[PDB]
Amino acid sequence: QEEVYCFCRNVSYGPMVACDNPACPFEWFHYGCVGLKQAPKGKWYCSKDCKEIANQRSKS
Ligand SMILES: [Zn+2]
Ligand SMILES: [Zn+2]
Repeated sequence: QEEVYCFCRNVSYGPMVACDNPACPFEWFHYGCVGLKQAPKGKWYCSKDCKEIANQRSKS
């Protein structure tokens, strides 16, 4: 695909992942955008926040 996902103003070059979090302002982020490889544990949180934001919600 050729668009623009992560807040890095770019799109899916190859290794990608969606904000596997209920909140997460978006559902598509690049590894160059964030920080990881092959999306650790299979599921990765769109951003260091996309993870924390999920912790702030759902069961406290
Ligand atoms: Zn997110
Ligand atoms: Zn980004």
